[PDB]
Amino acid sequence: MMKAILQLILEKRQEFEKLPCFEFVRDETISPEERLILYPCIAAFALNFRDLNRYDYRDDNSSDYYQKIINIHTQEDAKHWEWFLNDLELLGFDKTMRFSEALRFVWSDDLLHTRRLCHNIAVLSHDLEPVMKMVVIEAMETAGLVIFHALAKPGESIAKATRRKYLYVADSHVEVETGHAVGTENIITILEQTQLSSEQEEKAKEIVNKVFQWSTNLIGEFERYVKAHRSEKAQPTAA
Amino acid sequence: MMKAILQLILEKRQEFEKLPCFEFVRDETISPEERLILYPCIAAFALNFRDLNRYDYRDDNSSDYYQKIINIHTQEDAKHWEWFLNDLELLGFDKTMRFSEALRFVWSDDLLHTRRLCHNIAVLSHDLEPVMKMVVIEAMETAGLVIFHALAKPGESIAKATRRKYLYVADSHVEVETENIITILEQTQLSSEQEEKAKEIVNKVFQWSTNLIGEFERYVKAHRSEKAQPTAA
Ligand SMILES: N[C@@H](Cc1c[nH]c2c(Br)cc(Br)cc12)C(=O)O
Ligand SMILES: N[C@@H](Cc1c[nH]c2c(Br)cc(Br)cc12)C(=O)O
Ligand SMILES: [Fe+3]
Ligand SMILES: [Fe+3]
Ligand SMILES: [Fe+3]
Repeated sequence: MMKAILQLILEKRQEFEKLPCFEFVRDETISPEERLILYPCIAAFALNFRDLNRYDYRDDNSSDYYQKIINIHTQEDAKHWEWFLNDLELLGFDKTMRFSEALRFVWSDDLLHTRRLCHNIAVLSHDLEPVMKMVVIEAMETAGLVIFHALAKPGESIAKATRRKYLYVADSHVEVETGHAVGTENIITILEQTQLSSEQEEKAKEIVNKVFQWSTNLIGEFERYVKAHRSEKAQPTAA
Repeated sequence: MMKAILQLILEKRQEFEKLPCFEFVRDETISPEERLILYPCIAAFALNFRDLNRYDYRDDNSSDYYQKIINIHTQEDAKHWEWFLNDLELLGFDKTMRFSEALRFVWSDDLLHTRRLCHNIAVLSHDLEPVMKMVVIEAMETAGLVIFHALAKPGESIAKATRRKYLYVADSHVEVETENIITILEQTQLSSEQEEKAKEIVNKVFQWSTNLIGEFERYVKAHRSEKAQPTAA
């Protein structure tokens, strides 16, 4: 039942939206610089997410049409890592450090789940047919939209106050994620018309469970990082 | 029993040993500082190799005996990333930079195969039985031993000249690499399907290692002046 899979995604989304980290990020009584304290944590993810789209999801030598739809989808998501680096500099988090200090930060044990999220997604997606890969992408995009709907609230506050163009923790990022390329069909529209077998349904349920459990593990690391570095607020500069 | 697989590993090793990068690293007529120009490239691998042993290979919740032998083997290999960071500082490569520059370096397109080698190994090993995981580990350890037999030649030269204790590009690292996995493979009978999969494993591991070494060669050519800068005691 693909109707049950897409509703399972909504059920997982509704539970995921209630995590304490998002209540903190959406709280406008706290300065947006303190709500974006978790921003450096995304460095263990953002470029690994670029590689996930470049090299794991994508298969340019494929003739299958559903794979080509996945390929078109990766072309958009593989651009967002430069947006992350754009806002990293604007937030005053692109700090100078020793090369090994940058390595120890990315591979910190406190960012374990953040760093291996795309890795675990790639392992889960490797032996899947294209329509089952779409379930992974749809669940992953659903969790990501919950995150960036929240992060865009302090990001757009800093962007208007400092008069700087933010690209990652911004509404334009959310709107691009919500939409899709002109001329291509929606992955969700393809899923709504797809009939799954009993074996596919069991694998699809496992996919949704794992994607949101791993996203929840990541968000837990964001919370603990904010608690452990509560003074390391963002330091943007006005234009 | 599995003699063809262990011989295939030996054939791939002998072919792998002849790559031009290793001839460059073993040439003592070139200063060891110039032969270790490729050392920063390992930043895209060494810590990913730590995670590979910690989280992909290792399975502490397993009762299988072959998996426990893998778990013990990962406890040694998961320590070597700190050795890499040690020799990184000694060689004068632990330089100061912006956070994004370090990110752009690791995820450089010129280090693609270096960066995703452990990732591709993990993807290959995930659905394998423990004895088949051992085939992956054995081929990977054989290629790594060819790498560090070579790098230890200029590394020990700098270690002797500067009287500093190197840990990664050093003989002590090679000696640790050299309950055995190899003994289990010799006593294991594979099915026809298992043997065919083991051939695929060996081909992929050494092909991916060859791509990594190819990136090391192009990096040395592109940064021929950025020789190591170690200091004497
Ligand atoms: N829109 C995100 C993609 C994304 C998708 N899912 C995500 C999760 Br779960 C956590 C984080 Br942090 C990021 C994502 C990006 O462009 O990097
Ligand atoms: N002895 C290496 C492990 C290793 C095993 N295989 C390797 C290959 Br192929 C390339 C490189 Br660079 C390193 C390895 C280490 O501890 O980092
Ligand atoms: Fe995005
Ligand atoms: Fe090692
Ligand atoms: Fe080893």
